Order: sequence, then structure tokens, then C-alpha cells
Amino acid sequence: EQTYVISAPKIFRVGASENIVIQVYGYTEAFDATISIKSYPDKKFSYSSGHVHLSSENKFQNSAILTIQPVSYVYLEVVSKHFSKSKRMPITY
Amino acid sequence: DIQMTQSPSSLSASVGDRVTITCRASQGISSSLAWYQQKPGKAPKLLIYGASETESGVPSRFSGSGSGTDFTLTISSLQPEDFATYYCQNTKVGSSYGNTFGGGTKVEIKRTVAAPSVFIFPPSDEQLKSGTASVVCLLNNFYPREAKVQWKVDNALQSGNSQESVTEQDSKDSTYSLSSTLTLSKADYEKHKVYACEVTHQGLSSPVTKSFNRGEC
Amino acid sequence: VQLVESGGGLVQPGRSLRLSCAASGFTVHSSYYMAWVRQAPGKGLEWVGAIFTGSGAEYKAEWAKGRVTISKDTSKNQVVLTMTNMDPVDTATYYCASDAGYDYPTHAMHYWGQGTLVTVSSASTKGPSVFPLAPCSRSGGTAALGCLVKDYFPEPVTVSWNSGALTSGVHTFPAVLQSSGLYSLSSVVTVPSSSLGTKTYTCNVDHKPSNTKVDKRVESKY
Repeated sequence: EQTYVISAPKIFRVGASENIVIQVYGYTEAFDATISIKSYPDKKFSYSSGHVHLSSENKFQNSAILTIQPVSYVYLEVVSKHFSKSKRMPITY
Repeated sequence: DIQMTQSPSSLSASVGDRVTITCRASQGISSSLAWYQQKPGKAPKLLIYGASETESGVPSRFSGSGSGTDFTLTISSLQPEDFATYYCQNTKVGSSYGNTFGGGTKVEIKRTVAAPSVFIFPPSDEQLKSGTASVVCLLNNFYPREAKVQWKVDNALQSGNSQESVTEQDSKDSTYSLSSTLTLSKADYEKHKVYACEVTHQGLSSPVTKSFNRGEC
Repeated sequence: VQLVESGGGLVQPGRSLRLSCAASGFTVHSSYYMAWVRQAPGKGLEWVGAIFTGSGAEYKAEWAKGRVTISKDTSKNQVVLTMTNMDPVDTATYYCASDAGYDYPTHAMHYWGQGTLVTVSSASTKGPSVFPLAPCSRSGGTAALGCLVKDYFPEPVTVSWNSGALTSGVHTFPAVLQSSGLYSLSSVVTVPSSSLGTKTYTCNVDHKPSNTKVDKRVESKY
């Protein structure tokens, strides 16, 4: 089995920076992952994006610092070759 | 880095044959293996990714199999366009691995055994003025590729003073040609009388020697 | 997806090579595993190294470590290879290759560039000397005649027979690199032995880098 763990703050702060933790298990091959803040609900616009590497060197964990500046919700998206996972996040101004 | 061993290095096949090419890794890489085709003068082309998945555009006759250390490329009904060199590559990214290519497997057109017709050329008087003598031996239209050329200067075996060059498989009769150049100085050339090219080949029961005397040029 | 190599050609021994690879049809949403692959004349494929376009994570072959640096650009989508202290051994066709990003599950090289020839040599541009290849005597049977195209830099040399009229039985061999650093090429033709009395054979040698056009009549001495 190959599983992933995505960690994020509950409500996204508009203006302030947020840390998004990605952890992967069951992988021995090194690969890249993209963590992005995208529009709700069609993902037509991307606000902030961060590419992270996952390998044996960093123990298959990484994070990206992402922010949103001036809408009720955004999408947090984590994409790679092996998985694609999105979560709807509420925002406060 | 990981080592990728390909066997065989070359194989002879005809149109319609089933061709089997093996790739062996020094350690386990699960399904992370790719197969490539390369024609002379052209860039390599991906055929199989993930050990067993054929790329779109690539004909269904190409199929990959195997997991772990041993891998197999099968071409079911061999076509004229399929004659090329084939490479395996580990695709597993990591510090302990590296994306190493295998040595390669040349798929050559099988035909009947043909003996080489051997020709020897003395150096011209134009070249001797500059101070160097090139003696050329020609092996014309032979099959298969494996042929040994031995230079003899006054019945003495030569080593380290000759360069060989082989053509690609011919477009019409599927034969190879070989050119060997023996390089000597003018002073060393004038010392000796007899210059011989000795050829051994599968299509010859006895060696073919073509020779010339220097004074008779 | 298209990959274009640039920065190839003649490199002096000891100097540092720098090659650029521009990628078209790359999406910003995905990261790409972009590799450099080299091939020496008459040899197999050798993986030099690779980089992820997203994170910038670098991977290299053990022989390439200490000599090779692979760098990236985000907006330009250009991947640059740097190889320090170049040697005649490093003479190869250098390919830029890439995966298909997050769309395909493996790091296989889906896309390949046309490749750029890198020649590491200290030799200067020199026109070839053309010498006839003929037996001692003319000698019913099979006869062979040719031309030895010796001591030229750089490649390539094009050889035709009788102003392009003769094509049958012509074998123009690949060049050999001599210890001097100059190239030597042989071109031969099989001919009917009876025609040797009246029919003449002349090889036409063109070398564009030095702008030399040499025609040479081939006949046996006796």
C-alpha cells in the first residue's frame, strides 16, 4: 500500500502565510509533488503554487509556504504522478 | 550506480520472426524499466514504459514483460522497420540507483553466409613524399560481420599500428564491408619488401592472403 | 512536447562545456524529469544526469559527479548542463530528454531532442589530402578501386564518383580518428576488370569547413 498524509490549518488567513505538510509512505522512488492554492469550484485560477521534492534524503516528507491576497472557499491541491488530492478550505479576511 | 546487462549484444533475424531481448539489473527495481529504439542518425524513441506498458503510436507487436531484476522485450512479427538497436533503462529515481542504460541489442537482417572478396592497396608515391605510408586492405560484401584481419610485414605479425572501419548492413544484399588501414613511416616502409593482408572468415575453409612486393609497385 | 538543444560544437580540451535545452508544451501545474544523455560515435547511450523542473532536485551519474552541474529556470523552462574540463573521451552526441510529468506514472524518457554534436579537440581546420587506392597492376575477374581521404578536420567529408554518375558498388566508410587528432576516411568502388582499359574513375571530395574541392583520378601503376 502507498499512502499520503496532508496537513493544513483549518481556516486559511487572507494576507498571512500558511505551511502545508506533505508526507508519503510506501515509496522508495524519488518524485516531485506540487502543492497549490486554487479557485473554488472549477480550479480555473491558481493563487500560489509550490513544488516539493520527496526522496530518501528528506525522509519522504516536505512542506510549502503558501499565501492568498485580495470569495468564501479555496482549493488546497496536492498533485504528483501517483496521487491527486484536493480539499475545500474556508477563508477569512 | 545500477548496472543494466543486455543479452545478446547482437542478433540475426528475418522478417516475420519472434525476437526476444533480455535486460538484467544488478538489483531489484520492481516495474521501473523502459525500452528504447534507435535507428542510425536518429534520436532514441520510447517503446515500453513501466516494464509492460506500450507507448501510444508504437505498434502492438512490441511487448514488454518482467518484474524485479529480469526483463524481456518481445517483438511478435518482425517488420523491415524493426531493424535497429534496442536499449533498456532503469527509470527508478534515487541517489542509490541512477537512470543507467543497458549496452544495447542490435537487430540485424539474417541472410546466407557470404565470403569476403579481399583486395590489398599499396601506398601512392604522392603520400610517400610527405613521409608516411598507408597500406589499405579491403573486405567487400561479407556475412556475417565477424571477420579477423591480420597484417603481416615481411612475415612478421603486426600489432597496434592499424585501424579498422566497418560499414552498416547494405541496403540491397544485407552484407558488410570492412576497410583496414596500416600506418607506417616512409623509412620503415622502404625497409621491408612483403606486405600481406590475412583474412579469416566463417565462409572460408582456408585463410585468404593478398600480398604485394614493394619493388614491384 | 518539443525539446531543442543549443550550445554544441567545437570545445577546446580543458575548457568547460555549456548546453541549453528549451522545452515547449510544458504545463506549469506539473514538474518534469529532464535528463541529459550522451552517445559516442559507434557506442551506446550513456546517462549523464537529470533534474526535476519543479523542485530543482539534481541527480547525477557517479562518473559525472564533480564535473557535471545541471541547473534550471522556471519561466524560461530552460535546463542547462555544465561539464568542466572537457577531454576527447567526452566527444559525443548530447541529447536532451524528458518525461511526461504527472500525466504518466514513470520517469521514462517520453520526449527526446534532435541532439547536438560536441567535439572536444585542439586541432585546427585543415583540408584533406586525397590519395588513390589501386592495386600494383590492373590484372578477367573482380577489381576494386578507391580514394583515401586522409588528415582532415573537422567532419564531415562527402565522396562521390564520376561527378555523381557512379553510385553502384560504392562503399564510403565511416572515418577513423588518428592519434594525431586528424580524421581519415576510405571510399571504394567495385568495377568490371575489362573496363579498366578505357573507362576512367575519378572521386570527388568536398570539405566545406576548409572550402576544398579535390578531384582525383584512380589508376594502377603497373
